[PDB]
Amino acid sequence: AATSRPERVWPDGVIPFVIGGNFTGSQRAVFRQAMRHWEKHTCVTFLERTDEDSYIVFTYRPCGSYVGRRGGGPQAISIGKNCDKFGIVVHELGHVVGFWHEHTRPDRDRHVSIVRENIQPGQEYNFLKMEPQEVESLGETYDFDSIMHYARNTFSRGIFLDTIVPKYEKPPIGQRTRLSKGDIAQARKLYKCPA
Ligand SMILES: [Zn+2]
Ligand SMILES: [Zn+2]
Repeated sequence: AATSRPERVWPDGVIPFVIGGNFTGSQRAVFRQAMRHWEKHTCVTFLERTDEDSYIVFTYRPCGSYVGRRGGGPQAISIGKNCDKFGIVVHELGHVVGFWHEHTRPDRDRHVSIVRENIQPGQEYNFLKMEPQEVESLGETYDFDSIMHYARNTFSRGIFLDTIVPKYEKPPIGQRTRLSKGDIAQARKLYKCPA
């Protein structure tokens, strides 16, 4: 679910950043590891902010991110003890780079079923598709292994009640260990990375 909006693509892949206060040294090291992971695989670069008007801020705040470059000022990545692991930060940086959740692709109904009977009442909005004008997938197919893909029981009424079920053979969903091959391939196209 790569944004179609050109102004949301950070210029030349440069993403200035600030790390806020109130983190431990270990937490800060994880933020740097997550940035370096993106930099290893794609042409995105993270730059210690000096005077840039628009930048990301790793912000001590409750868990619960703008997609792409908002512009007009800083944008926060909310980090707490329940959402500070490497793979979670890599996912949040996927939002920063320009990705919505994989299940919100306009073509998602070709790939997953949303099991409405199992969604926690009042949490249905989390499963809305992006409008087709908001996403340009760059010719890359739906990626079950994306770091941006929800797990099978996200916002479910029960641990064993799936809210998202792949439609064909089932691929595991919801990994938060590293960027997938598809994430990388698609980020490279979005940022027009040299190859
Ligand atoms: Zn997310
Ligand atoms: Zn994708």
